[PDB]
Amino acid sequence: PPGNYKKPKLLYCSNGGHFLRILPDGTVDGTRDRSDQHIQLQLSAESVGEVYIKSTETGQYLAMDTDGLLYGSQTPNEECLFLERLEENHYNTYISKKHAEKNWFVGLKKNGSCKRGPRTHYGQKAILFLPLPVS
Amino acid sequence: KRAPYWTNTEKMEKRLHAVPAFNTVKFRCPAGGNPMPTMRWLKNGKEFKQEHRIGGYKVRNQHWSLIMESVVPSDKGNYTCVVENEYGSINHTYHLDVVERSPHRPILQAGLPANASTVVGGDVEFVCKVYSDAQPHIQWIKHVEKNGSKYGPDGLPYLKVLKHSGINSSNAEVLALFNVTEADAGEYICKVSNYIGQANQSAWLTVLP
Repeated sequence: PPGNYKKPKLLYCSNGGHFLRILPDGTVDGTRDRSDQHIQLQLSAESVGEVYIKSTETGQYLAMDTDGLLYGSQTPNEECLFLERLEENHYNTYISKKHAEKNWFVGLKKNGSCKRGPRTHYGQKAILFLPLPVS
Repeated sequence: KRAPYWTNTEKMEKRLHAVPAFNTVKFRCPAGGNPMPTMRWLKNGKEFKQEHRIGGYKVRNQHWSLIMESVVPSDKGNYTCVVENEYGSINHTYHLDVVERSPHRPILQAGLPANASTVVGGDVEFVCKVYSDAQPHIQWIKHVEKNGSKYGPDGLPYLKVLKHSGINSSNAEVLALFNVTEADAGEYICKVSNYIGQANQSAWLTVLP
C-alpha cells in the first residue's frame, strides 16, 4: 500500500497522550480529544529530512519562534521547517531547523501545554511523537 | 475493613497509549483496600487470557501492573484492570494503539516510472510510487549533457532536476510532459530520499517523428 506518507495524520505525543493541535488563534496545544477538528496534520518534505506540518482544517503551518513557542503561521516561512527523525525506540522527533544547533524540539507537556524549545531535552517523553491515522 | 480504592490516580490520567511495535507496554492501577484486593485484567471487556497473544502477558501484584512484551498491531485495544475484595470492586480502562515503524530508506514500486513514447507535439506522463515511513522527498530528474559530455570528472552522469517535492509543486509522484519535442527524449529518473537513504528507478522517452 504505497503513498501512506502523503495521507493526513495525527501526531500523538507519548508524554501525556495528547494529539498535537493547531488553534485558529495561532496558539498550539495538545488535546486527548480525538474528535478535535484541528489535529489532522499534513506533513511534506520540503527538502530531504526537512518537513512542513500543516493543519488540513485551517491550512496553518506549525512553527517555532525565536523563543521556542509553537505558533500556527498562516503563511509558510523559515520557522515552519522541522527535521523529522526516528529515535532509538522508534518514535518521531521534530527539531526546529532554524534553531537546530540548540536542539529545540517540538513538544507537549503532560498538562497539554507546549514545552518551549529551550526546555526540551533528548531523554524526555515530551518530544516523543507517533504519527497515527485518521481513526 | 474497606472496599477497594485508588492510591495513585496521577498515573492513570493518560488515557490513550500509542506505541511503536516491538516495545514493551506496562499498565498500572495502584490500589488499596482491606483485605487486600486481588487484580485481574480484561482485553476489550473480556477476561484477558494467556493464549490471547503470542507469549501471553505478565503481571506484578506488587505494582498493580500488566506487562505485555514486544507489542504488535494486533495488541491494539482496551485493557481494563479489575480490583476486587469481598466489600467491592473498581476498574479502569486504558486504550492501546500499536504502530509498526522503522528507519529504512525509501522503497519504490518496481516498474514505475514506465517507458513511454509519443509523436512530436504530444503529451506523456511518468509515475512513481513510494513506501516510506520517514517523510520522503521526490525529485524527477533527467540525465543530460553539460559542457559537451554525459558524464563528469567522477564518471557520474550529469543530472537536471526537473521537479521535486515542495509546496510550490503539485502531484510530486507524477511528472507530466506536455506538447513534447524531440529534445525531451531521453532517460527520466525518479529519485526518492529520506534521511536514512535514497532509491531511484528510471524510464525512457522516445519521440516519434
